[PDB]
Amino acid sequence: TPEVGELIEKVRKAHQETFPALCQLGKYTTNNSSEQRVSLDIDLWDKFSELSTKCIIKTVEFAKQLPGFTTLTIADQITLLKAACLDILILRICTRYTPEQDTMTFSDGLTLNRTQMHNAGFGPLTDLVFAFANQLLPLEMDDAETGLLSAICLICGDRQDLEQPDRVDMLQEPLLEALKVYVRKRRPSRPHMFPKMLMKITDLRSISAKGAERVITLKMEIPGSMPPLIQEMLE
Amino acid sequence: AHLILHRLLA
Ligand SMILES: CC1(C)CCC(C)(C)c2cc(C(=O)Nc3ccc(C(=O)O)cc3)ccc21
Repeated sequence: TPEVGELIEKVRKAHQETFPALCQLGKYTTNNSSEQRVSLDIDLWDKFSELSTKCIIKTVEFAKQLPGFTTLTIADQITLLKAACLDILILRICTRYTPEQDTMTFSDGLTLNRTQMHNAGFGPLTDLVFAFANQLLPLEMDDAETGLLSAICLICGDRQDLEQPDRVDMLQEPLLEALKVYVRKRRPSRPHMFPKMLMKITDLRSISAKGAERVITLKMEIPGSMPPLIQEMLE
Repeated sequence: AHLILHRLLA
């Protein structure tokens, strides 16, 4: 029930405090398979899976700061986090896209080009993920918009096996209303911005469905096992 | 069991 301005600031702060921006980071690169496409580069996969584990921890920290999220049953908090895991991780890595070099930057500064993202584990998802990063760029979204989009993605009453889906639908409504007033207030000259941002949630769900298929094939390909926190989210 | 998740959430 908070006022729109209060909800926006809470969500903006939840995202900013769990997501360093590309400008804040000390970018660095690696020579590992930078110019050769391979099925799986194990050194990149080891680094990528470690950074993904860290991003999951930051995603849970973000969710716990969203108003009313911790009031849902623990079973529903878990169902929501599992279902939105890939959506939020993909939105986050795509937020750090540099188009001139066609790279994405991780939360420690590691900057990978398209071939290296392919080799790290993206595989067949690579072009869809980079296409999404390119669609996001002209929107010029800020921390409040990215945080609200992540929150709308997470607090979704249509996820399978929710105990209280109508409660989740009710919690999402104020987030959608807040994004609408914020986007219009911030940029009144662009009246089509809000529906364009909502369409990114649909694109993202399609990519995350393909991502769940990729987890299956990667499980057969990696030499060891998936890290425990990744397994909890995706299996 | 979602052991780690339970820990992060509680
Ligand atoms: C489906 C596939 C290929 C396999 C399963 C895992 C490894 C979970 C994965 C992870 C991501 C992902 O985006 N990870 C991110 C890692 C770190 C940051 C950051 O530092 O900001 C952001 C995102 C995408 C796809 C997949």
